[PDB]
Amino acid sequence: LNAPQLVVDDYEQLIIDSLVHTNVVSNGEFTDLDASGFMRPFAGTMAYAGSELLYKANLASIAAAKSFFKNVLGVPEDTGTKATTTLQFGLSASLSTDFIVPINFQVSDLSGTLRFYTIGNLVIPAGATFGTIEAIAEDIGEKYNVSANFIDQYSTPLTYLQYVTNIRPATNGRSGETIDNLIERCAQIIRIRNPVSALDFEQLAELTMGEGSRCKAIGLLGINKIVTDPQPGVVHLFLLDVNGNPADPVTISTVGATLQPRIMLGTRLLISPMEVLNIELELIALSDSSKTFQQLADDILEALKVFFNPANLTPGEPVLIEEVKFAIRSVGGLSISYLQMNDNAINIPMPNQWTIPRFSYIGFELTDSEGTVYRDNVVTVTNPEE
Amino acid sequence: LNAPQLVVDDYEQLIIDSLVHTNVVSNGEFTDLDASGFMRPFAGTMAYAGSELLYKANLASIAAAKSFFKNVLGVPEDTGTKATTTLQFGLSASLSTDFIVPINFQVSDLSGTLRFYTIGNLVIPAGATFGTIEAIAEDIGEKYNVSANFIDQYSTPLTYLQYVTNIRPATNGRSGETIDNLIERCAQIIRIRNPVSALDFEQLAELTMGEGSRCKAIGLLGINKIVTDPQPGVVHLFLLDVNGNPADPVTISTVGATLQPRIMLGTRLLISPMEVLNIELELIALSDSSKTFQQLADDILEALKVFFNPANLTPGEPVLIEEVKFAIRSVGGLSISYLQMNDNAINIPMPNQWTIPRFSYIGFELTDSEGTVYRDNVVTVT
Amino acid sequence: LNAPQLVVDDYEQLIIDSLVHTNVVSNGEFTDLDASGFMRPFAGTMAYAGSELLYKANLASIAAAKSFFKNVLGVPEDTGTKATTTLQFGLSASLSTDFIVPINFQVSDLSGTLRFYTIGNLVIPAGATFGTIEAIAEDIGEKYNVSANFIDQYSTPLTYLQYVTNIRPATNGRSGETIDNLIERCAQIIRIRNPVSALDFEQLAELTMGEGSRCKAIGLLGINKIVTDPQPGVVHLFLLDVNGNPADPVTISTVGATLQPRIMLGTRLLISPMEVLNIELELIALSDSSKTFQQLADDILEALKVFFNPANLTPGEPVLIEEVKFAIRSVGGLSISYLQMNDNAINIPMPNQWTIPRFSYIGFELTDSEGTVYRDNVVTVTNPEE
Amino acid sequence: TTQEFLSKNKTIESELLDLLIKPNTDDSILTRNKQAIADRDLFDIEWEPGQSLNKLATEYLGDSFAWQIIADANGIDPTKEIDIGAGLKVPDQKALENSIKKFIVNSPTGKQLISDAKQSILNLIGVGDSNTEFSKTLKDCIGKVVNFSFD
Amino acid sequence: IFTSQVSAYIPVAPSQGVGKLPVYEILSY
Repeated sequence: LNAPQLVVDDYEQLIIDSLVHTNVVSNGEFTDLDASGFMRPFAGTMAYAGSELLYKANLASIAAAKSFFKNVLGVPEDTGTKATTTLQFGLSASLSTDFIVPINFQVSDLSGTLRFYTIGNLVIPAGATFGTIEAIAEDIGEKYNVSANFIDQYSTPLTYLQYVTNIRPATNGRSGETIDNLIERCAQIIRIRNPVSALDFEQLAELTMGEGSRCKAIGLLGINKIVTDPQPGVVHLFLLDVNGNPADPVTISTVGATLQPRIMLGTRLLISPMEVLNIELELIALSDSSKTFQQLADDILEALKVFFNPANLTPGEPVLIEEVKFAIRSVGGLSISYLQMNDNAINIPMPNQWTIPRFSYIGFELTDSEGTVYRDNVVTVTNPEE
Repeated sequence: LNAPQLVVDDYEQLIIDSLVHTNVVSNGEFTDLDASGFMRPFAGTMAYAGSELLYKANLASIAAAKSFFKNVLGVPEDTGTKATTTLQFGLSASLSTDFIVPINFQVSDLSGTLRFYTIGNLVIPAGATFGTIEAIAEDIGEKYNVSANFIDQYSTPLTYLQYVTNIRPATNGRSGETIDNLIERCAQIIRIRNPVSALDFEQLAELTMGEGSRCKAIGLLGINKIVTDPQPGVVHLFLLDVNGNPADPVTISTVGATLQPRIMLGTRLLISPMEVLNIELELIALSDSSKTFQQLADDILEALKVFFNPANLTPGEPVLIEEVKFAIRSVGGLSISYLQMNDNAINIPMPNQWTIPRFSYIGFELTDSEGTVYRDNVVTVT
Repeated sequence: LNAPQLVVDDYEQLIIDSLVHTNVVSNGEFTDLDASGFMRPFAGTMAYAGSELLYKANLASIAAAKSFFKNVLGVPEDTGTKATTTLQFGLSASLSTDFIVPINFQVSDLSGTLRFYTIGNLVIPAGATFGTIEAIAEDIGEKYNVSANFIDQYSTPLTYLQYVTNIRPATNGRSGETIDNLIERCAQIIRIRNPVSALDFEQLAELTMGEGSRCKAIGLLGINKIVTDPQPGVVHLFLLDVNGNPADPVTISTVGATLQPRIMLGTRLLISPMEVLNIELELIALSDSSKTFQQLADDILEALKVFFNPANLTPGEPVLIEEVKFAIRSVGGLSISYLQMNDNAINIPMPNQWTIPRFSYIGFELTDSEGTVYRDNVVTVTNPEE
Repeated sequence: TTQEFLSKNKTIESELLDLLIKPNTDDSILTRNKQAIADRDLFDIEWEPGQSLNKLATEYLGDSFAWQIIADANGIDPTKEIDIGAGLKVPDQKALENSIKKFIVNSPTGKQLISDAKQSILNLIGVGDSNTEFSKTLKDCIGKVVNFSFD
Repeated sequence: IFTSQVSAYIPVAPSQGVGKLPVYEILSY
């Protein structure tokens, strides 16, 4: 990714340098150095071939590195991930026999543009009416990540079937991962052998529990979770599941079973769910009117959701208000006048080593040059009680 | 609307139609239509002469349009310009009288293909050893555009004439002009517009003092620069020079001589130098160890030089500490913990509406996670 | 266009002159000067080609001028404007579902000769009873400038659609522009650089506000609108919108924003709506019986509607009764005996500089030779304060 | 009521009413000769006593009215004296067809192949209305009864 | 020899609110 350039490979630069050097080697006889003059056809013809060849010549080192990463490591290529959700079907009435919603059953939203298909056969037992199964998006891409209760139509009208819905927001819809994440994944393969110092971190945060999860390893921490009483031979693991919540004990047990043959004999592994600290933001900003207030609002929302993604966060580390301000301003088209984090402008320390931030509320105060103030107090957490 | 076509599309059709008209006039008594007929030679000769006449009419309408362009619009049509250069003739001795080079003195390059002629008479006065005079190419075309000293051969030597050369490279040689270029050049004359707004008034000043200079136009601001006392019909111009300093009186006069004939009636144009406020920076930041301390210092210094460029600054606007912090952190490898502008952590408002900021000092106090402290002081004044 | 004619171009004239000059060239040796005699075949054949060539030779200067007006300053070749109105559709009953009036819905007047089509789809939400949408005339022309509620007949029936009617009198019907109007349009492009004079300002404001609007620029007119108190550096604009009414505040704001980056720095721009003076006409005229009374009345009404077009009127200038009589009589087939404007026979001065006339009512009393008196009355505007 | 407006620097309504003058090189008398015949398809003859453009158009192009092309290929006014020994460029017959350019132009109806060249060659090729289809000639007579104003 | 047969053709060218609702009960919470 940082391969040094072997030679200068640029059409205009090649033309100009060729004219200058032809003046140099002729010992002043060649005085036509105009980059757009009568020698432009000759130099440009030469530079077209020269650039198209040097561009390929500059790829040698990166090609070697990618060949190493692809052949002897055999890392898979990320085409993109289809969003998956959990559908729930409800029947019209209690049947005397088992009912089957067949595999590849197409469902959609009100518009019919987003379409999901069931993963497998769904068997509602006799007498039961309303039950559940997983569905996958028709195509890859982040456009299939939809909120709960958004999919309610099914195209084929089946007998005794009354309604369908999604009880989860569809997630993990992606059109291909980043290069840096792939580089990290490749490097971790190399050093993941005999999980020792903070390697339990990486064996779980993306493996054996799912993508979009978080781990946190603390050495010699007992069940009392007190740092001042260290017990040697103990590793404490803190988990946040693929859904972004503290881990389900089933996932805890799966993690323990996965890591049991990999820990040092005689040592003790402790696993408990992570904790989440709610972040309440208040922003007073000045806009340049290059975007509408709604556009600024949702842009800042997306920027904060990216910033407060558990994949982008490190458990136990303080939330620095300057970093949040930089993340907000990176949207552009605005000037930040004031920011409050949990009723203060100071950095937030985390309650303990295993607490992850999660931002829940953002209050918008956006004035512009004309003088119109925009107020928008939005909640981003799933509260049924606000 | 659409211009009518002047030439006849088909002249043989014209001849046939005129013979059919002969038939119509005579009420079906003239049916002889071949060349052996009586009236065919007359009709054909008339048609050919008329084709010539309509070709001349087409040329005449085109020439009338071009003459309207040349005389009224002010844009002449170019059919080829002969390249011009500045020949210097150097004598081998200091004559006591005038050395007279006659008109049309022929000089040429080594091959002799490109030949230039002096436009006038060169008069080297007594006691002078060299003289200059402009020469024009023998013909139009781009092939007469050569570099300096390439036009030095002359066939008729003169006594006491040591050398003849062209100090300038021959330029302005063109072989013609397409209709698209002429039309666009005509349209450029119509588009011309005097500055009427503050921004347009500033752009002319920027263009007059070249790249790297700034201007601020303020309406109703008197010669005493008192905002509370407006003066009707006054446009005050404040200039920051090409070097970033307030404009000196010479530059003031240079921009005044250019902007004076452009203002319209009832407006008083005043031009004054800009005012500069120095910005002092004290920075404490935490490097994440992804870059060396020296690289971070260089990157932050360059980013802050770009941020405080006169082009990027709006005169009369306060310096926002948050925007400076964003500019610094946009480097990427650091994390700002403390920033102080002029011994404060608040926005600096300008003294007036024409003061531009100019940072003159920065203090780096960078720290890594290991506690290493890199300290440096940079003075950015000229 | 009024360009000088280089040579005489006429068939019969060419024949006659060619015979006379043939007589002249010889010393009277050729005496067959009869323009329709036995030399008519020869002379007519030559004159056919002569005329078909000189007709094109006479077009050189106008062709050059047209090429200049077309190439260097492209000017669209205006063809006309279609009248537009605002239809209202009302349903027969409150529906449980949302009604849709499709795009291009055809409506017409009682006669059935004037037809309008809806601009787009109209969606009346469930429970509503009426919905409005804009409609455009079928063809260009000033005959589509109909009054309010004049368009109510529709052919295609919709379910539960009770009525449709235009709530706005259709306006901006234009059959095209004359050569002098196109000349003015071309010349304004030549000289609008820096809006400085009254004219310059008006032309700019009429642009960006629509076709069929009007502007009046007055210098040194303060907020009190009193002429005797001049305020240097103040330009007051008075606006009549595209509909022929005093300008709506949103149009005022739009024109202000348009003209802000073009006014001299330090100057103050004031914009307010124009005022309308209503003209009531009473005509007593004698008919020559070359047209029916209805045809005469229609022709006179059309001529007066052309005369009192705000495009043909200069705001603040007095209406001259002789000019009105000439415009009426240019219809032809009648002899004017008496004309009253606003209950008098004298010229009508506008109350101030920014008042436009707008003729509202006209009464006809037409007498023929046989003694039939045709009396009629036409009201052209919906209401006095429109 | 009066709304106050003060000189701004640049709005977005200055982009509303923007360009008023558009330099366009569409079909007009000064654009008939935009297209040029390639130099490879020409013949470089010399002017001799007894020569005329009629003779050159007859020998070389087989048609006496083709001289308009030759003059248009040389930029000369025919009635001006072409001196003896002056060079001229005579177009070929068979090589005049490759000076016609072919463009696919778009339309709401559909894409159309269009020939564009200098108008002299367009008239020479379309002489006798052979290239145009009968539908166009029939259409030109759809409007037959021409309205005129009585004066 | 390779032979080609092409079959081609030319297409033709170009209110404030609802009326009545059932009575609701509203409970402040």
